[PDB]
Amino acid sequence: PVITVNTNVAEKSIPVFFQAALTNMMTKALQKPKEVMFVDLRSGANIMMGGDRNPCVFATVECIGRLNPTSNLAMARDMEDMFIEHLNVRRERIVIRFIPVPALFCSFNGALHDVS
Amino acid sequence: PVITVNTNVAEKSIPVFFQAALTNMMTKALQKPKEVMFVDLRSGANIMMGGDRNPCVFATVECIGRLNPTSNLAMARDMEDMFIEHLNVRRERIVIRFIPVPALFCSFNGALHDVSIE
Amino acid sequence: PVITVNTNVAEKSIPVFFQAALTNMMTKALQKPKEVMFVDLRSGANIMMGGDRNPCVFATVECIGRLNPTSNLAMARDMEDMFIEHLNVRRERIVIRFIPVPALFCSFNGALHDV
Repeated sequence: PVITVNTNVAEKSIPVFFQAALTNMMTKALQKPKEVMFVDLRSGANIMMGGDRNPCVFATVECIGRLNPTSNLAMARDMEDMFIEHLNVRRERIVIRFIPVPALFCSFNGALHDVS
Repeated sequence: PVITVNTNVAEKSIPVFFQAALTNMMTKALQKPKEVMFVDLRSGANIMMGGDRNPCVFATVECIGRLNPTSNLAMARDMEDMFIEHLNVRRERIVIRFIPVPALFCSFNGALHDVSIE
Repeated sequence: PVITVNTNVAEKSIPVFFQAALTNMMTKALQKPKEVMFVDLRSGANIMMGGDRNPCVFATVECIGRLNPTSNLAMARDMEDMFIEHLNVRRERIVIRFIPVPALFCSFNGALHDV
């Protein structure tokens, strides 16, 4: 999976373990091996929300399988809680998009993904 | 909604009100609350087009509802006009992708979206 | 089409011809006009994989048409080979997502695309 965090929160404000913690949380949530879990953190990004530069997050979760409205809401709340705790962003400044990826439209290590 | 602008035009060349202007223009175009409009500007990006480094833009518009061929063309032309004016990019150096987002695949403020509100 | 390369490999480590070479290779592979081929290289990105900061790539290929399991695998292997050779990333640290784009959901030069 790929977890992308777009935030105007400065890198210096973010705990050094943030990506590791998000990796672990999303490995558990998505039941996906850590080996193929990416966290792409865009901190100090030039991202504004509502026309203002108060702290905000737009995050994406790209995953083969695992995404559905029930799991999405549970994971969104858990991700929001991590962003609130670690990035000091208000819940009403967080938006998360869940992006289903087809197995045969994603390569890893010289092959597509083999899912029955 | 999320407007993402990937451009090789340098930040110093871009009007300071570009993201505000794009926010306002796309809030009106998409008829979405301004408060949930993001504009993510990647200026001075290492993006080449056609194998050359003349000014270019690849932009994306992520939105729950609102995107359809008619609205996409109208918004593309309006975005191109703003990119031409603000970034001094030629219309033939602009590509925009419109990305429909499912209501139940997008959270805001501790909840997913309501299809009927969106 | 848009080829987006997200890598923690530093810009200074990447051959000056890399984006040009990838442009040419993917113009041929996708049979799309070179004029509308973007390569958006995000080098020195803060992207970690497997909880560690060994060299990695997450790349995307956004294309109207052309993407299917057969073409995806062939292009993936060719892109992996370029990443291995030029970015010194191991094949087991490369993931590529192929993203089909609808013709009427993408503009170029004041018009949507032919469908």
